[PDB]
Amino acid sequence: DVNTLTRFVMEEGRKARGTGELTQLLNSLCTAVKAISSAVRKAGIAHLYGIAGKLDVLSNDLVMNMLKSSFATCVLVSEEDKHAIIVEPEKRGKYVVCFDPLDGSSNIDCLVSVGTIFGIYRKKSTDEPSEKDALQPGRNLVAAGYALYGSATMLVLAMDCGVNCFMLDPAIGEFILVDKDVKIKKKGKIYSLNEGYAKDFDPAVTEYIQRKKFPPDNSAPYGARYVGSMVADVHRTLVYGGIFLYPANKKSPNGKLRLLYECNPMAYVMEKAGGMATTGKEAVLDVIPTDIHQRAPVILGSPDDVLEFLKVYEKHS
Amino acid sequence: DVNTLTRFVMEEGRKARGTGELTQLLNSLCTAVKAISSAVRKAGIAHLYGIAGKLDVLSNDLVMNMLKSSFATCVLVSEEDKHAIIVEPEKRGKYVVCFDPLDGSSNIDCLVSVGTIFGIYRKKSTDEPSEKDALQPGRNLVAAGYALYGSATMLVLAMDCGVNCFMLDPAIGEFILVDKDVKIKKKGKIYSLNEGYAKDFDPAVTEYIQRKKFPPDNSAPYGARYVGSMVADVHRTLVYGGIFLYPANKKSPNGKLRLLYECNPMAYVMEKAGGMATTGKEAVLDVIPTDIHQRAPVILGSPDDVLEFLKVYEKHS
Amino acid sequence: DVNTLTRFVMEEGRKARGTGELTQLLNSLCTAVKAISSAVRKAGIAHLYGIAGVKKLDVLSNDLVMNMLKSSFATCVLVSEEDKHAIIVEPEKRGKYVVCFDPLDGSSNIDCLVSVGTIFGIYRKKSTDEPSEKDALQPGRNLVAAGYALYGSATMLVLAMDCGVNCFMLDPAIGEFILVDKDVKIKKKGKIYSLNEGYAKDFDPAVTEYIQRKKFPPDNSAPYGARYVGSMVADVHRTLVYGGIFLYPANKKSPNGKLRLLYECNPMAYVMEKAGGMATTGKEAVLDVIPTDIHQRAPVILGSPDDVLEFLKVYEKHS
Amino acid sequence: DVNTLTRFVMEEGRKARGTGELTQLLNSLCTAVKAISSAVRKAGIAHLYGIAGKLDVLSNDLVMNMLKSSFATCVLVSEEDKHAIIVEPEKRGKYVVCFDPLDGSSNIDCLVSVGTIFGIYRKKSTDEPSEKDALQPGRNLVAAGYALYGSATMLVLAMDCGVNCFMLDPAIGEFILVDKDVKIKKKGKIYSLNEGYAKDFDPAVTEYIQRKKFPPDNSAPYGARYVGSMVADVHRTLVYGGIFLYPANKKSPNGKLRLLYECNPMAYVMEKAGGMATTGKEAVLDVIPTDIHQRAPVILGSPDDVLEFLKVYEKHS
Ligand SMILES: CC(C)Cc1ccc(S(=O)(=O)NC(=O)Nc2ncc(Br)s2)s1
Ligand SMILES: CC(C)Cc1ccc(S(=O)(=O)NC(=O)Nc2ncc(Br)s2)s1
Ligand SMILES: CC(C)Cc1ccc(S(=O)(=O)NC(=O)Nc2ncc(Br)s2)s1
Ligand SMILES: CC(C)Cc1ccc(S(=O)(=O)NC(=O)Nc2ncc(Br)s2)s1
Repeated sequence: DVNTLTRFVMEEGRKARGTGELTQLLNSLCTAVKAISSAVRKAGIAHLYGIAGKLDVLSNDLVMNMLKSSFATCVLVSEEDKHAIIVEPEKRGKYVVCFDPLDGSSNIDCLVSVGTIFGIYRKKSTDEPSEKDALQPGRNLVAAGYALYGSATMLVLAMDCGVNCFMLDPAIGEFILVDKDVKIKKKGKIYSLNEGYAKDFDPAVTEYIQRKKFPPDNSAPYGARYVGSMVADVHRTLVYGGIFLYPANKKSPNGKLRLLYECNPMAYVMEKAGGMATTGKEAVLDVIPTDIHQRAPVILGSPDDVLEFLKVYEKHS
Repeated sequence: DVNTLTRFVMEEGRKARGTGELTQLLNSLCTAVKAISSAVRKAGIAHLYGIAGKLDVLSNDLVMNMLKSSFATCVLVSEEDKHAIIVEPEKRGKYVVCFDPLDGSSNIDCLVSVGTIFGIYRKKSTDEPSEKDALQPGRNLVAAGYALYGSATMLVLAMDCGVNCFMLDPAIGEFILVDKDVKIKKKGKIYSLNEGYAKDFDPAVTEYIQRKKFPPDNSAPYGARYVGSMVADVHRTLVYGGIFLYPANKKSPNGKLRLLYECNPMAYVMEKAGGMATTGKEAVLDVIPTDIHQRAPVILGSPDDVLEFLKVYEKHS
Repeated sequence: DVNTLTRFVMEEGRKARGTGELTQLLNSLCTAVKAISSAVRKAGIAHLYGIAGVKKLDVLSNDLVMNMLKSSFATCVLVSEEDKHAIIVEPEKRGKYVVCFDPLDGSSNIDCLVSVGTIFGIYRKKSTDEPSEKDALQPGRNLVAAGYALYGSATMLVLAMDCGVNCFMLDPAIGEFILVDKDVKIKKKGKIYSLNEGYAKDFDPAVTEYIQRKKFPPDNSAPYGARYVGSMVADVHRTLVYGGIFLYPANKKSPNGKLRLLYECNPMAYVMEKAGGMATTGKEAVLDVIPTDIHQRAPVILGSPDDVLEFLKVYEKHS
Repeated sequence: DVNTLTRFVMEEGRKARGTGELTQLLNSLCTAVKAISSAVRKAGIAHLYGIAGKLDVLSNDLVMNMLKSSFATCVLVSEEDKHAIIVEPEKRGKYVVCFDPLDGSSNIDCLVSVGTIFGIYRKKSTDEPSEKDALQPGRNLVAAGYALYGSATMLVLAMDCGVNCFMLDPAIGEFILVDKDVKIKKKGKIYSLNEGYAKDFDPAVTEYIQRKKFPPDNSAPYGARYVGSMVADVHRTLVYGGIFLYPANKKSPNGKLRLLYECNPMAYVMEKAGGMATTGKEAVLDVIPTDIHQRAPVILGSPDDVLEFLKVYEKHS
């Protein structure tokens, strides 16, 4: 029998005997994603060029407004805003949302894939809502996932019940369930990082890459892929398996990607699909943050691939 | 004034005082591109999953059927067909079209960007149409380009007048002109190739890539990008500058990419934009082919970068 | 703040403390309405004419509505204009609601691109017996929600429940029904009457007089305008938006009318009453007729209350 | 073989050895019609109702701007404009267009069908464009037709070669040919007019309608249909046969519909499909206009029905 995003969430909600507040949140976010998808594919661009005589800003406004108006949220952190946004009292609900409304949009000039990344927490302290409420470790996530605006638009939703993939059918504006309860390959054959920082790599990263190009067990070398847009690179890793790396360099001594709305959501999806995500020193989901725009190094993907890198890391003390 | 692809081609055609066959061909090609785009974005997928109780094949059928019914073609070469297709006599016109209807479609499960690549020639003899009519050197091209089905759908068209970029507005089905007479940066800061196969690199490729990462002076090392879909990587090279390599090695003395409907159309776009495209031994556009599916190595992008690669390449000759 | 159909129905459901079964039903029906809309607007018709080198629209609409309702797990008996007998939902998918619907009303003239629509009425099963066709034989008084989708110049969903009538506009760029008209009410009296005057030779004597009063008013005031699309959902929706009267009455050749009581007359009667209008057969209220056959017919006269009352006065004068 | 509007017009135009100005015109008009359809079906209305925090006017702006920028027109007459619009000198071409950009839009609150009506003339002087260029009789039309925004969107185009019907496929923004060289039924079973104004009827209109309800030859009476949107009522008459009336009476001796951009294009379509269109006294296409906004009565449809009406009309002298 056919299933949609809304219907899947309502049945999981009735199964868990919840109040419906989370369903209202997710229904609002998906409405936002459909408007973002339509703008990213350039519907109406002809009016901007005079047929009748900014995208990361628009995306941020769409997500902010649909979440506020859902009556289900209280604190909102966005890549686009210097401080956390506190929802007004008459619209407050019980959830905290960290999001990147249009990740990769700096290179959208070349029509690279871009995406929306989100992670949802229950507000945990009873204090008055503040920026501190978004500083929970990723272990605390209630739901997280992403929308990828690639050759098609897909919504990946990870919850306690697992990971599920929904394809936007733009003819009816419905997210159709196409892949149920997905799991990542135990081991893949692709590695992904920006090798232009090879001069600054720590010795452990240098060796691990060398093992991928020149395998000691004369097996086939890995192929390399690096789009430069995290949502595209992570989703390929989920669908095909392998490993994705963004380690620290001289320009970025604490790493480059953001912990709250880039690293933690992707780590949650990976673990719910049976994968891994580490900083080298610890699991990403175990890092306790102190600043909402703080950075972290990340190595994630199929479990056999992340484990092999951790052994090389251990060799270099 | 706002401009569309159909309006622009009509103006160039009336300017050159042509008969209109080339305009009919390009109009039919664009109807195919819009139908491919609609299917690539998964319109109507809900009916496939039972709401009421092939993509590379379909792309090929769309381009093939729209070209045959244009009355403007006589020989059609496609990546999908072993032999050249000869249009039935009642529908023959004067142009030869070589095309890849859905390049990158092998990895379409991960929603990577995909594309359609085409190059259009004038039939040169009055003999009866045969496969030989497609064996012209790239220098002979009348028009070439690609459609990128990325975060948005864009059509890039190169002719004698230069390179122009058109954005598909899906709300009305029109290609809107957004970048006129584009030129590539004289020197860039990005190199693009599959470094996972470094074990097999030609020694000149090894040394050249090492100089991008480890500059002998004190300039900044280049960044790395590799989507793995030719249309996406080539379009980024056009927009941002730099270099793209799919070179020859000892295991593949002729490269991997196909000359007729991958290498030549892209070489043509680059040269019309003030860039370069070499095999290492000569310009891609000067190769005279002997087989419709023959392969060729290609190194293309900003001219200062391509010239610097040839200096290292010649050092190892 | 913006509001959508799903968001609006979730709030009324949370407010009334329901289990969610009705919300799943309506959300499933709304998905079916978007797929019908997409097909009615001829998306993909290029493929039927050979661009790369199937079913009738009323069959496909029936298949879409039937399939989404079954898969909602919210229904047990389904009556459709297209099926001779009531459909009894299999046990593993049964819920507590009975739905009577016309999946594509007016579709016989869809060759001229006239407006077409989907009509629906939803009941709660009343007996504890095993579900059967009898469960669909309730009077209109018992309806829980009813409405229609009009596939016109735009696609709109009109939903009537106890809280009133609300109008939602389909935004095809994102596939959402956007709330655009809240708590709608019909004018007390209008300026348009709607019926097929081509069959006047067979008119009841009372229908002849009332129409005569509309064209040639005894107090030489201004005549009414006449409009008749011939598609019930379009004529009834115009009656709601502009006011006036719609007639499909009984005569000597057809003493019971022509329109179907369960899935045409009753749902339109319910919408009208919730918006402050009237709907009669001439002898009794549409919503009070007790049916004996799921495909039985009934005459209908509906619209603005002053207009329907003036008709009843003429009908009674002719005994 | 599949055919589209732009491909069909180019083929007829090359067949006639024309310069391409009319094709550039009709292609530009077809871009405006697709933009009007998109707005009429309410695409993007969510942004109007605040998701991120006029229609007849937009239609006139779309048609005016696409026609001006086509370089194919010099004078434009619109239902929305008091005086003719004169195209500025650098954009002038040789054609005159009379149009109603959104007919029936006064009742768009109830979502009744609406449409666009157009008629195209070659201009008259070689001097300078002026209003007089739009004052030609319907016999002079080069092409005319309408777009119906009903349950689907259809463009009906009549030229010298006949009447052809194109269905807009919104998934690709292309007009598909679906009914070729259409001809009307010789006699129908439906009459169409506003009977609420019967108190004002001409005696012949009264007698003719009486014959439809109470036939003297005891045959079956006709049915009645009246949408109130001329494009919808006229299109039903073409597809099903019958008669459509908006006749003269004492209060409106010249009718209500507009001659230049409502009566003439529909009269042309009817005659090209083998039907008739009269004022009662003469053929609509033979009226010579003196004012761009002058009115005329119209009776059109199947020939046996119009002849039967004229017989009653002639009996009353
Ligand atoms: C954690 C995941 C497996 C999904 C979820 C768990 C809880 C929720 S919820 O708290 O939002 N509850 C509801 O939505 N209840 C409803 N009642 C009627 C309807 Br119709 S849905 S979603
Ligand atoms: C190669 C570039 C300079 C562009 C082109 C050159 C030639 C053509 S063409 O041969 O196709 N000619 C036409 O299209 N003529 C037309 N006449 C009326 C219309 Br309306 S279009 S396009
Ligand atoms: C009074 C009528 C106009 C509206 C209704 C009455 C009953 C229903 S219902 O049975 O469908 N209940 C729910 O849906 N509850 C929900 N819980 C969580 C979510 Br989220 S919605 S709607
Ligand atoms: C009268 C109707 C039956 C159709 C028409 C007749 C003439 C025209 S025309 O003046 O527009 N000529 C062209 O369009 N020529 C072209 N050459 C190349 C291209 Br490609 S189109 S349309």
